[PDB]
Amino acid sequence: PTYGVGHQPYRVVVLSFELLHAPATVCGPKKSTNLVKNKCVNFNFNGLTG
Amino acid sequence: VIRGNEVSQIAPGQTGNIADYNYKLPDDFTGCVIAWNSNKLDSKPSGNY
Amino acid sequence: YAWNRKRISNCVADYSVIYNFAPFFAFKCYGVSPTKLNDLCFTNVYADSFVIRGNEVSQIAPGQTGNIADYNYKLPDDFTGCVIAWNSNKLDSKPSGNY
Repeated sequence: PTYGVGHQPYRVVVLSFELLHAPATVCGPKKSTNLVKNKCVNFNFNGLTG
Repeated sequence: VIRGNEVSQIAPGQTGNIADYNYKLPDDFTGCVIAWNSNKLDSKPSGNY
Repeated sequence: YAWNRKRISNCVADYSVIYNFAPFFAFKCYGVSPTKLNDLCFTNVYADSFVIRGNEVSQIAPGQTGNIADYNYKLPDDFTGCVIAWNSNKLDSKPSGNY
């Protein structure tokens, strides 16, 4: 504890996110919505938009 | 847990001691890096070994 | 206002021993990578040393304006090398005032 600020210990937590084409398992607090078809509208299908 | 001189070594495409022999990150790494001081938990007057 | 200059020439320079000598935050180098210094090599090396306060640390940079950059110490616009700075409140401070 008597060392300088450049030699002090540091706790490092590294988080890695697997962004691939696999189906998702980790998704946060966002509610779902009933679907709609045969009319042009914004869709959030599988996270991908359009 | 690493010292204060190796905080910048945890980065994609980095060269050093921790980045070469201890912990190497990929070049296309996505994610977040969290670092904070822990001098009140990881330091001892007799020597934390 | 009276910073020294040390000529460094004909030396086998290992730049990994600097991290074991001073407890600094960042090994700030402008025109070269700090970790790449072992491979490439140059002709002449200079070393400077001075003590400033915390408000004017950022003025030690190419193309900077301030009290130190105008009247004390000015860096060239095409500077390459490394600038090393660290806090020294445990050595350069006195309870009666360091004058």
